[PDB]
Amino acid sequence: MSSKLNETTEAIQRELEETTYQFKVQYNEQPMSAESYLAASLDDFKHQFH
Amino acid sequence: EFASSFGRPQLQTLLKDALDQKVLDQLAARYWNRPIEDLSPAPREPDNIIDLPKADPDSPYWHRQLDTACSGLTRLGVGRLAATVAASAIQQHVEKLLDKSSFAKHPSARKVISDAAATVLADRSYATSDGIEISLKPYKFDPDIQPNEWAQGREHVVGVLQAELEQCQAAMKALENSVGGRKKLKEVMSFVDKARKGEIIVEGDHPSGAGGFSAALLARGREAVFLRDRADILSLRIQAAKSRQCKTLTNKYYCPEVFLDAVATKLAQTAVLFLNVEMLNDFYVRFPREVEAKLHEHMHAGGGLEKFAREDPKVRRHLDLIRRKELLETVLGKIEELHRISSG
Amino acid sequence: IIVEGDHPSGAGGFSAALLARGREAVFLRDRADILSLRIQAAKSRQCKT
Repeated sequence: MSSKLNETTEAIQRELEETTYQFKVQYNEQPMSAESYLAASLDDFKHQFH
Repeated sequence: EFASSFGRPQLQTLLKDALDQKVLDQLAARYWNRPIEDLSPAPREPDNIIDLPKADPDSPYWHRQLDTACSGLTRLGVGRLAATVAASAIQQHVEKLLDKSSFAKHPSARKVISDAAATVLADRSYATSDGIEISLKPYKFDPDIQPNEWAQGREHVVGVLQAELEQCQAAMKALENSVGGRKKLKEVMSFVDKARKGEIIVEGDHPSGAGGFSAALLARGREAVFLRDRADILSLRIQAAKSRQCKTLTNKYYCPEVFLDAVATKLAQTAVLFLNVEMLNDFYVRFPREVEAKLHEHMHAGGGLEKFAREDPKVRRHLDLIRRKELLETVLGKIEELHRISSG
Repeated sequence: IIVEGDHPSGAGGFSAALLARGREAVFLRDRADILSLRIQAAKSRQCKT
């Protein structure tokens, strides 16, 4: 397991470095909670209706 | 003299060129035709470029089309493209200056210099790229074009689109001569065109031979008709780009070409500011010091200073003459010491 | 030249069936040519006797 530790570890880093650059190209890494989305939509619907 | 000559406008043109290559990739992959297959085509048909000038200004389709194009072009590694391109360029202009330099002979030493410039550029590459990405952040969100730049983007777009036009025409001519007689590729174009309309239908039971034409001859003909329809779309988008309606910017979603070129140019230039300060300047300060240290390390650790002299013919003759003169002087000095001994 | 017979359908470069249908065409050509020659040759005066 220890001997496989160095190879497995880098390979996780590889998958992560990829994910991070996909966060960078898609969405420009801007953070997002579901709440931050629902809040923005709800504040738009409340201005529209009133 | 070269560093007083290079400056900033050159990084201007080089970046701006690269970013043109980038605009063509975006404009095709979002707006124009694609490769061709056998089964007859889609209409498409809300996505026909031909009716763009007479399309509703509040079309959701075109709106999303230009917006995703621009967002994409900006959220590209423009920092790394800048850092590398200016890298190849500074490297290039260094390698050429060596060519004209006193260092044309002596390949060891020339390579030491060139690798020295390379290592300094490699060093500054990342911080230049980052800083460029942070400097471009504000134009990533709202790259607002001014009318003056929009005029600039129009004149540039006319040159870049027509050039791409000639490059489509040439790839064509190379397809023709590849396939054989131009008339044959006109025959396989007619088979592809007929299959693209309603005139003839082929079912796909034998994917080895369809019509009298090989499986690759047919692939090559599909690519041929593609090039041609792309050539037709380009010439039209050139005409509509010259059109009176594109004069103003206010119809930006009507003329994506000039828009995207303006964005490319503005980014190109602000990138070019930071890149001129950080990378280039760092290069001009660090490079002489690195040249000195690696030459000093090569010549003294390698003992190749003497070989450095041997490499040039003229100076080698110069140094060769002096040795015999030496050996004869030392001999006459031993003779003198003797004569001294034998007279008092 | 010598050709390969890779694409035997009709309508396209040079098909294997197009090629074959050429082969029979040239034949019907030469057989025609020799036929009308031989018609001339049977109509000559050298064939009268």
